[PDB]
Amino acid sequence: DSFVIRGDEVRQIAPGQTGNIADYNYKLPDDFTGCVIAWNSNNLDSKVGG
Amino acid sequence: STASALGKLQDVVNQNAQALNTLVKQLSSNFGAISSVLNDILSRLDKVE
Repeated sequence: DSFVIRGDEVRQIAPGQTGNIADYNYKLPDDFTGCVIAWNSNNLDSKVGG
Repeated sequence: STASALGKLQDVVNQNAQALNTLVKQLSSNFGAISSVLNDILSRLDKVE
């Protein structure tokens, strides 16, 4: 499952997390098994005009 | 007239009562938790912790 997130909410992607995207957009199971990979894509996923 | 002649039965009853009472009282202990009430520690806290 792949997507893009605002920089600061990166630690909202964890089991039993509370936030804005953690509960309104994507919720992980409490007993999730697997891995999470996060990296920056500023040079492509950002625009000077936004 | 003379009391205290029935020490054995009174002792048995008192022992049972004390054991039950201390078992009940053990609920109020903290055991290293933050509180002895489940509802409050549930409400003030979050899920994974």
